[PDB]
Amino acid sequence: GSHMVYLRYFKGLILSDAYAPGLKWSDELKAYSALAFKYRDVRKYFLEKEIEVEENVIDSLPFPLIKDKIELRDYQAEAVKAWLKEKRGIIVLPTGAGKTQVALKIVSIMKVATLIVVPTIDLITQWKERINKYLDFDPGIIGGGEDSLKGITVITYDSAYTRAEELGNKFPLLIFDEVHHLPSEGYSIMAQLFASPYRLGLTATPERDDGKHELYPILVGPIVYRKSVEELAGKYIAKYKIKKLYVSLTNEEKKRYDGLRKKLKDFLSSRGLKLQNLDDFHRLVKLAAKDKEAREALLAWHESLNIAVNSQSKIEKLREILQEYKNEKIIVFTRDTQMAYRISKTFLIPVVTYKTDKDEREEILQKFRDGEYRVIVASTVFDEGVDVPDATLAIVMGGYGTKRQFLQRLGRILRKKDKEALLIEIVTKGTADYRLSRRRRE
Amino acid sequence: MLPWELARFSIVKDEVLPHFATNEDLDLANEIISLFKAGKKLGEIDEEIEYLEKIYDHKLVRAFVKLLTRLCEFELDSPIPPIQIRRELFKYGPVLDEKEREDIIQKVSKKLGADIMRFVFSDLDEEKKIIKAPTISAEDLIRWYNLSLLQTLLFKAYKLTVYVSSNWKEIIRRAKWLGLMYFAYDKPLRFEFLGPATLVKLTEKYGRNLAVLLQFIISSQNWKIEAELVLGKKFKRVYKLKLANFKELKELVIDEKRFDSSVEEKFYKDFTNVIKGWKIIREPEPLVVDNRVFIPDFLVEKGNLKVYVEIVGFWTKEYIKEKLDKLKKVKYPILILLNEELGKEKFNGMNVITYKRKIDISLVYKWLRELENKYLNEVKVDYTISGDIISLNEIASKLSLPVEVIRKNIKIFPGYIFLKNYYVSEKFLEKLRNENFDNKSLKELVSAYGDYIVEVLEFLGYKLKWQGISDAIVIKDKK
Ligand SMILES: [Cl-]
Ligand SMILES: [Cl-]
Ligand SMILES: [Cl-]
Repeated sequence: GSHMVYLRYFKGLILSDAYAPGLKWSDELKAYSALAFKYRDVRKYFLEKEIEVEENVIDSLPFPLIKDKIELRDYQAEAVKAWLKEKRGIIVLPTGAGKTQVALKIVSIMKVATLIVVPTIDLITQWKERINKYLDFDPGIIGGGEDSLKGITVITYDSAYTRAEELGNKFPLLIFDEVHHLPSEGYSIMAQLFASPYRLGLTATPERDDGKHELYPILVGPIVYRKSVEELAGKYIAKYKIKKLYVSLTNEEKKRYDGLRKKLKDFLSSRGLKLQNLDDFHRLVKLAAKDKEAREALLAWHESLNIAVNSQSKIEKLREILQEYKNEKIIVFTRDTQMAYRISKTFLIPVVTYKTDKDEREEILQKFRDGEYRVIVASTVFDEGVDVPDATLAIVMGGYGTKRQFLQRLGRILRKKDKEALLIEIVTKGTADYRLSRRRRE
Repeated sequence: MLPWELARFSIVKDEVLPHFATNEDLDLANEIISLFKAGKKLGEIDEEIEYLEKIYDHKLVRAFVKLLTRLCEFELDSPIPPIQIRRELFKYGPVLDEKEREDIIQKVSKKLGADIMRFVFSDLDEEKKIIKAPTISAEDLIRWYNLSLLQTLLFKAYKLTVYVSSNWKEIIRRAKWLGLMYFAYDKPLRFEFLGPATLVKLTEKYGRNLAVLLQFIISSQNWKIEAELVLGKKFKRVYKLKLANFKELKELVIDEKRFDSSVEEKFYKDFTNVIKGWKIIREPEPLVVDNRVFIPDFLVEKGNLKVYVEIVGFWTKEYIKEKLDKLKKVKYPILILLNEELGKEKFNGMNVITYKRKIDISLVYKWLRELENKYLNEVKVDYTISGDIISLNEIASKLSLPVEVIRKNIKIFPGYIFLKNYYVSEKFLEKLRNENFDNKSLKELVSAYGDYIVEVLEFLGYKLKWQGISDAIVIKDKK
């Protein structure tokens, strides 16, 4: 009768007949209301005052059948039990320490529908795989071109914010991988729009130069367990080994390589030879507009570096390393795409380009993960291909240079695994080594 | 088919000035043409032309490459689907030495029965190979660019006006063949074809059609066209693309000149046999109302009644609506036949008969016979040669019909003028003016001539008394 107060969810907000700490009446909404995230504390309020409610807030998705294939370490098990006392807050570990396992173990404990929100696409791939291995369940995906909504779902921060009202009341547990992005002015609202009571945050860099990480208690909760890299410094792979091998040009290459290089040395010096300065490089470009021999000059310079970057020795060096490391799956990275076909045609191993059918790419990737293929080539130049599968070793051949952003992603994508990673990078000792090795860039 | 991302042009005031290629771009055109020689991968053509991507405009370089590629002939597809070649071939994982490699190639080459290596990537455009080099001149490459670029800007056109004087007949029915949407006008004798901006779903096929009709216009002695391009996202604004009798335009597409339609010729035929009550003219003379030509397909005639018919090619809600409202000043009924396409439920009209694949003469009649069943108001043809004058009651008397049915159906005869309640031959009346009676009264003199007062009233008549017989103050006068 008149001893029942309404408490309902509506498009990212919480609605109620009666006041509660945090609510504010709205003539527009015709109820006391605030953003959805205040659901948890208002429910406990009404319950503490012994007030009977007709609660309609969480319309959960069904928590699926899983098998917990996770056996945590000591500090990992301390991490789960630290979160469990309040079921809210930020766990803090360095890369590789198993932030994912900590979360997916909590998933197995809570046994409630869970949404896991990640900043980038490379991270959707990692999370999808680890939920299959560690929980024996293929999670739904909202992002990366994929739209499936399941009892466990991986989603980007952007799709989360785009769909917040749609999904605000559907997952009781809410995981924020890479949580330091959350206090940003936009995702602040995204966090508040979910009604989820149980919310987990994961980060290696909890602190924020903006100082905006002070929003953690109102968005996810406080830090509940932290260990610095020095604080434990064990039982996990602490880095990825870099090896930068250099191989000399072919006998036939070196010949044409220098001849064209000497044709430039004579002409470029004939009229205004200034090098390594960008302004001088366009000087040659502007000259080559009208001069027939000046364009040929720039042609030979490209032809020289081409003979370097695509040196058939770099391929020959790959046969050595692939022969000499056959313990586990190897992934070859090449900026160039036509040069990737050479590696495929020579060694009879599958190739993946940016213009590869998603159907094909699925075969070549799922059989790789399964372990039908041992060694695979890829060319992520134009359509930036996220480092989809984890492995033990990866060879990068980009001679003219690797984006340290790209280079570091390969580290973190390898870093999270429990076994030490080895990263080879084959630079030719010609024009590439002479011009790239001048600046260290560490 | 040339990408927008490769369209290069400039804007001054309200005109879009296209950056056409000139003979300053011949050294460029040559060096690219030189690279398409037989036995070369076009995937490695992309590596070669990098240095030219810096020295000149990258939009002009790539646009040439796409055009030359389109005219090359390549090794045709593999007898085995390249996906299955790779699925079967790559099964042996990493193979290092060439002799084991030589073994495995032989092994699957026998298992599938074809040269694996030559076809393994045949489906990937990077690993193509030119068998027949292109035969385009460096100079005809430049004209063919300037037409590909021209057709590219037009593909984003609000409308397209084609100013024509002599070629009036041909380009129209070719457009009618192509199935375009347009309005014709008579002040400069223009045709304002709707640009592919109007369509949405099949625009790529519509724009290809309009692209076809353009080509026929450029191959002429003199021509003038103006297109309206709508540009701007936050601040939209219409610009003009004016071009008249331009030189650098050579086409390398062969339209095959099919010169007939499957629905159109099937329309003129299917009606001749299954509807014989009507006698249809093939191509009615172009009607012109409010300085605008409204070319109908054909006119059909059930005796006196004559209606115009037009079967349209492409449809859209706003187009038919705007047309029938524009043809609402046609003073004659119309029927419009539309191809079944994206637009749905467009046949819910008085003139809308939406065909599917060919002309169905059956469905035309159900409306053609409905328009005469609806005209079931008895109008009986009659002739009158005046003895002295023809009376409406007399015309009723002779016919043994009641006066009313004649009164409703009154007809106009070239012989006579119709003063109310009578007729009068125009020769009899023209002489009766020379009689020239100034004024009279009492209606006694009317009996001598014996006709109605209506005749007297038309020329110079006035009366201030409603009663006629034994009626005071009856008088007519000039003043
Ligand atoms: Cl109130
Ligand atoms: Cl502060
Ligand atoms: Cl520099």
